Amino acid sequence: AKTLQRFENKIKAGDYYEAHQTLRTIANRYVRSKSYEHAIELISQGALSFLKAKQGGSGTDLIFYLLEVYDLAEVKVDDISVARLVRLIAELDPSEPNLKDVITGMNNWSIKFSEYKFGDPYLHNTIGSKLLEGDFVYEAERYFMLGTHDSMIKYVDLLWDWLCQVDDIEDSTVAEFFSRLVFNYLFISNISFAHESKDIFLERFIEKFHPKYEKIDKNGYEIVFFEDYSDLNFLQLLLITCQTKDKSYFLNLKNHYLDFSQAYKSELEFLGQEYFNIVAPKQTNF
Amino acid sequence: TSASGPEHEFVSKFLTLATLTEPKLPKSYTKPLKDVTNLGVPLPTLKYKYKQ
Ligand code: PRO
Repeated sequence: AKTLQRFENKIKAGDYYEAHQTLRTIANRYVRSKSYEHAIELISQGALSFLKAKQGGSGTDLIFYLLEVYDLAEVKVDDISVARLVRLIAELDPSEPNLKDVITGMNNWSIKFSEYKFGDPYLHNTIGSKLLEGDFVYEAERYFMLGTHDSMIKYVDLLWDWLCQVDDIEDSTVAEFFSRLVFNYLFISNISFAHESKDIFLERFIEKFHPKYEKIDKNGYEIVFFEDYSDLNFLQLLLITCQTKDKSYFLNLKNHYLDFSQAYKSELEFLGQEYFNIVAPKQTNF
Repeated sequence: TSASGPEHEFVSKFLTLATLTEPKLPKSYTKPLKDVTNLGVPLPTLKYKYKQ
């Protein structure tokens, strides 16, 4: 508590090298004597005030130092572990030259010390948002896809806002965005998110573009049938089809929509494998 | 109107056939993210540049 003051004195004074150097040698001593919680609090607090002071380089360096200690002390992914990283990600300038390196560092620690192949979902929720601030749209998409329920909300917004930015909208335009929710959530077998994000997205589409449609309902399932958006019908049917795991429905569906089958060739081959155990490759219709 | 009757009929019939019994995976099904091993197939890049 006492050397945190001497430190943030040196930071108000703009003595950045002294602040950095002093904190590190003091942090070393805590690591040396295996007082990891002390090093963790000192280092992360240090990183935070460099970032608040717009000293990207030194704050970034201290984030890597934190991750080094996290690794050393075998700090498991939990709420407290992750919140330190979330608090730090908040103060990162989206423009930091090593943003992606820092993100990869954080994510990689969360892979090593949890049972998630691709990292902690709650962490991914925050990383996603940062990436989007830097206009790193495709990276944000991935992290949201692998995130929490909040991430799903943010993902729909990301895609919805993007579609609205498009100057010359079209029949095939809406599907380019909508298909991304259906495919991505089908790929990770989150049927729930698939359905919920489809509903948010289609409602917004209806309320803004006033397409001609009628809701078709059978045994608690609903297709919003669009008179002018075949693509959108196909995509909704695709989701329900995967749920049934019935190869013949999958085949029927593809046989009816020959063009969409070609357009989504590789996506459909994968879904056929994941949901229907189809070993046979896609025979190319054209 | 009847210009899209053929596709309306097809969608309606397909939905009925697909939901004759409860689909193997329910709407609320979520594979635990702990068990997710891969991310499927890469999706195409969008034609549009992105701003804010
Ligand atoms: O790191 C540890 O485990 C001890 C407990 C408080 C700080 N030093």
